[PDB]
Amino acid sequence: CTCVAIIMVSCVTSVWLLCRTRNLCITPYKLAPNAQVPILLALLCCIKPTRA
Amino acid sequence: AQHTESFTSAISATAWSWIKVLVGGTSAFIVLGLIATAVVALVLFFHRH
Amino acid sequence: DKTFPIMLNGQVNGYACVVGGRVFKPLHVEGRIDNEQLAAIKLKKASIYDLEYGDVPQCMKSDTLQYTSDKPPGFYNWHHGAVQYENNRFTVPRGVGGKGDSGRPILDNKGRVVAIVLGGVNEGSRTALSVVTWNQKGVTVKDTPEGSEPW
Repeated sequence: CTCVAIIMVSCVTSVWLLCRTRNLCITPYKLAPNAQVPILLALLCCIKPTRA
Repeated sequence: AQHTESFTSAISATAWSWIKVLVGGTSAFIVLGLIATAVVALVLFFHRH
Repeated sequence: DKTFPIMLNGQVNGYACVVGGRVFKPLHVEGRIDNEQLAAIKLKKASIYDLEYGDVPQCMKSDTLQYTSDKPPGFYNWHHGAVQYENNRFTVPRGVGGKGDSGRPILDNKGRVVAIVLGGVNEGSRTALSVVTWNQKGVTVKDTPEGSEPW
């Protein structure tokens, strides 16, 4: 029960850390619809690609 | 008979090679077919923008 | 120009334009063509690109010359007005955007077809058109806005 608590307290520090960096990905680029994202950060380093 | 005959007692080394050829090649010929449709789909998304 | 309405049950429901090398017809509409020499054209279904087979002979070839890429955002010769943007279609006013007039081409200032409309009945205050374009080197692109009913 301790072992499944260590994993669970470390899994909730993932979605508060991965999505925190993911929220800092696209909000500089969601405010610029006339700018093109780089393909290094579009697919590899961050998740959401260009949408039309 | 002193022994017990199993299910794979009669299959030789040549007959095992024809089984792997007639299964592995036909499985990869769909996998290549499945991966072919995953290439032009990525290409068509690049052509849209 | 040269465009052919599609005859279905006595009323007009679509326009079949012709480009130099290959004729066109909207897939989402149906009916009969209005030309005797276009009755031998082999009808086929295709993808969302609205692809038809232009097997017309040389007797009526080279009607409307196509336009290349690098389209300027200036004036364009729309049949009921004008379009003044490149990446998106211009916000055409109300009145235009009724029903049953798909496949109408968009002309250039040099008399060249650059696009074929497909849909966009009504979006509200303005109207966006789901139209086909050529992106960078001549590759055919189908472009659609959000919530575009076919028209």
